[PDB]
Amino acid sequence: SSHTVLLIQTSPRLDSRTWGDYESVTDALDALCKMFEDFLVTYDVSQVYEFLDKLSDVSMMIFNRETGQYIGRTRAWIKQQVYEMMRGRCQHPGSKRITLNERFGVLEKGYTIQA
Amino acid sequence: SSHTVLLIQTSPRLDSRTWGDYESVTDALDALCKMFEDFLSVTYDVSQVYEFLDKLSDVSMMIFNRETGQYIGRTRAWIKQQVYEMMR
Repeated sequence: SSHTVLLIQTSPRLDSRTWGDYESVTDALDALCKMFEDFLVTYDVSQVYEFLDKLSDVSMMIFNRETGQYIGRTRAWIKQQVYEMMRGRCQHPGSKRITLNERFGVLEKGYTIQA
Repeated sequence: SSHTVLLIQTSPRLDSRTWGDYESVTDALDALCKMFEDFLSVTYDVSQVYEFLDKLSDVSMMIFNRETGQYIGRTRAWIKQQVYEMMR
């Protein structure tokens, strides 16, 4: 499981920027699927891609244990992961927290925090 | 220059989590003092910026590293050290 930071901007207003973090990539992707359902029963593939395209911004920082650093991933990659997670539920045509500050500080000392 | 993400949480509410990104660490630190100056609206000493950063529920930077093509997480303590050097 790779600690993941999710960067989102819902509207073109800069103050709609928010972030969350997750113990795994799968959890961060799941959170996006839940955001998509909240913005709506049944949905087709195009709705998921266009929900993700309509976000003014969406990207992830994914922890890489071998370097102790974070790989950046942007919308094109996220859309393919989210589609794969959502593919079985889409219609188609035819038919108590850790702060980032503390976590980065433990990391600077040579340690990872592991769920 | 290193692309920089500034991540903040201003209150204990998870909905106070916000971010900005910048083409340089300089731009990100500049952006952070401007946040503090607006709360201040006067001069201030380093202690005052330090206290401002302490009262944030979370503050960090993620800074692009060209050797790895990956981002390094920087702590609030790291940020205060750079603020200090911006003021010596």
